[PDB]
Amino acid sequence: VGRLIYTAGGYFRQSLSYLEAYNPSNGSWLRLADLQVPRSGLAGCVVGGLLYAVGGRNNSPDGNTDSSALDCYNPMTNQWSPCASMSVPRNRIGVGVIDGHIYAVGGSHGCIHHSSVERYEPERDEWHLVAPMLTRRIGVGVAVLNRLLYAVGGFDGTNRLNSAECYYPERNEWRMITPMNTIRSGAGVCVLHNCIYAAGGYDGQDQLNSVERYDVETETWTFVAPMRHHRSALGITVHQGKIYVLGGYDGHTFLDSVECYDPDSDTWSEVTRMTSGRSGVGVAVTMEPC
Amino acid sequence: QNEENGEQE
Repeated sequence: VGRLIYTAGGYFRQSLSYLEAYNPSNGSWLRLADLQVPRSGLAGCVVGGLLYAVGGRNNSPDGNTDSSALDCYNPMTNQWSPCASMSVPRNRIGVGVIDGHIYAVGGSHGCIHHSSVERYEPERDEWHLVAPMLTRRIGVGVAVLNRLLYAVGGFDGTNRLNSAECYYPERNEWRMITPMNTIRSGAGVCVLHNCIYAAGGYDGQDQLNSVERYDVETETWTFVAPMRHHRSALGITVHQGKIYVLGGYDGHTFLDSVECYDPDSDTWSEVTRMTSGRSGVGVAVTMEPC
Repeated sequence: QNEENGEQE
């Protein structure tokens, strides 16, 4: 399923309930049905044509509540429906999809940083815990390549991380991979062709514009062209062989900037602006609604 | 302010 880039939730002054969809074919944004509960630091993904908003925190005028929610959006009806909740709240979560199943990775609850990981079965509306990561990680980037799930960077409560690890589902087992060249928490992580990209993030001192990619075959990370804007807590997704990065915080502004990376030319371009600047959104790609 | 996501604190 692939036609619109959906952005759900986020933060500007407080957590947001926005669901908006961008159409790269015509440059158009649609406002869709609001999330039932505002959240930022959530992740998005799509399975069987449904959009899922996972985890996050409602950082609101009347409190901060970490979310264990899994909510499902149907583009055919333009409606949100609650799905089964995770075992635990997970703010600044990372999510990946392997073979129709959603993996929820790390994230925080209050002062605790999770190494736990759980897997959702859409057909059964059920979550189950799997092997935890080797490291506690929040603000972790996650991507899936060749039916293996990668957890990249993050913050363990004490240090931001350049480390990454890979989960082999048939062995329910995590293994370290080559660390990134840069410490990144809150980076955008995604897969394009045979490569895992990690774009932006925060290294403990600055929001980053640098972008590196891991070749699973060579087990090395190599920098590619940097983004035009430094940004952390950005949203990221892939559409038609190009990476799109959405919003984020640059140490000064909550960005409305959307940039697109073309791997053929190794260039980033500005493609559009979100309707308002914001960080911590969940992003995914699926069919247009009605 | 959280320097990773810009949120208050």
